[PDB]
Amino acid sequence: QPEPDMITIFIGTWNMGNAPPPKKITSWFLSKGQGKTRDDSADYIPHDIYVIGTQEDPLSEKEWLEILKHSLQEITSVTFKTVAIHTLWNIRIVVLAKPEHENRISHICTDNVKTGIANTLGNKGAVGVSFMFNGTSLGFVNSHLTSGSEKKLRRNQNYMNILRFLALGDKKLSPFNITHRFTHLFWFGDLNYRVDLPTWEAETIIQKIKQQQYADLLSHDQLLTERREQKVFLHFEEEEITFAPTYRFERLTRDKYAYTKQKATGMKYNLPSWCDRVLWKSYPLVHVVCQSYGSTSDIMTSDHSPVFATFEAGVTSQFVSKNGPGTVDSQGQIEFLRCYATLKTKSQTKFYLEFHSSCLESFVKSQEGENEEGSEGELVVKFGETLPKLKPIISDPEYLLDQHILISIKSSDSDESYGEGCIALRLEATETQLPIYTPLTHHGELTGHFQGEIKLQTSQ
Ligand SMILES: *C(=N)c1nnc(-c2ccccc2)o1
Repeated sequence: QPEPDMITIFIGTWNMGNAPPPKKITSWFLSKGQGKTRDDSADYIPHDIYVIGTQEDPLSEKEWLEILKHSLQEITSVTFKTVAIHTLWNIRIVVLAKPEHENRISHICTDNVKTGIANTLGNKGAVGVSFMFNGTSLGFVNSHLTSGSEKKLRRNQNYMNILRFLALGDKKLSPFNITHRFTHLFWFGDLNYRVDLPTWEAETIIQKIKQQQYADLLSHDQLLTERREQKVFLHFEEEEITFAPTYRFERLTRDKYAYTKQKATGMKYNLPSWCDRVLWKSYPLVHVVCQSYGSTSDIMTSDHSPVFATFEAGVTSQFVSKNGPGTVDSQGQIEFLRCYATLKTKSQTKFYLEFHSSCLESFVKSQEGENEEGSEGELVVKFGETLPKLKPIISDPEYLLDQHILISIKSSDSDESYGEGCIALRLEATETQLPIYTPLTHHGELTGHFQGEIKLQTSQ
């Protein structure tokens, strides 16, 4: 029975509003309702992996697992295996997988981050799960960020704390945060960004929603506008939104948005907003295609509607040759020519590189580059033709062209990373000098660039 080249992943995010769910929630897992919905002809076809993020979840892990496994069994006639479950307060992530995948999944990790200090510490944060699926690393984050239309900067701060401190994936990747540790990273939840229009426009907003005219609302969505200004979620993707705002509904119908200020809201307005979101980030030139992104119309116990997203995601096998794992394959090599890092730092220490990859026995440290000043004031770290020749464990091009090299540029003085990025080996040619490029980030913020040329030798 062959190993897969592609799987499908369901992502769900639902703020349950501290109320039990209704008897039937199958529409969520079927990607039915509003937006980009799944074809009816696919209803019996199980996804390979289901990742379910809840916020304001009143249920025990046991009670929710029961409901989820029953719902999928009813849809698919498959009994799904629990990969992981992790709860922080009322923020929960469940990962279920087809039973045929139980021996494909390893290195399962869970973690949580609590956001804010004292007053703002005690209900907002994130939970996460990671694991390996054969040769592919998968990460999943469910975050409940700060609420309130006036708090987009706090939401962005919450994102940066979660990014920095959530401990998932391979601990040997020490310079790298969750935004570089996974082939595919999915980040979802009640991100709590709002439609930033005047509160006196509430009824106008509601009439735009009733007409399914979202353009003038999305142009004021704080997550889209903060992403456009590179304030948050740098280098993540989101599918176009074609569903109505998922918040804030009167419970037990979807006919009414409840937006007016009340004692229960802290005398805040809740203009209709896309609070509930799914974003992703995959390594360069890995297949990932959003197949659905929408909200359910028939699950009405919460003041939020559930959001679904589905993906086709490229995966790779657990490659074994006669040589690696356990030794190098003399036929393989990775060379770097005419490379330099451009950094935004005002500091003047020496820098070196670290190359990290699953295709290497362990990470490689370069010698120091040569600092020059750039035209427009910046630091240019020149590596020229000085970078090491990397020795992959396997030389087979069917393995090696599917790999990636993570790069960290580190201060010689402090050994701290000033920038992280990733280079795909999915090249147009082997034995040929080709341009390479990655942006460099630190704490998820742009710090510079790395560019130069690569030359890849495979056994072909
Ligand atoms: C999760 N807690 C965890 N720790 N280490 C790893 C891991 C090791 C090797 C490859 C992938 C992940 O995951």
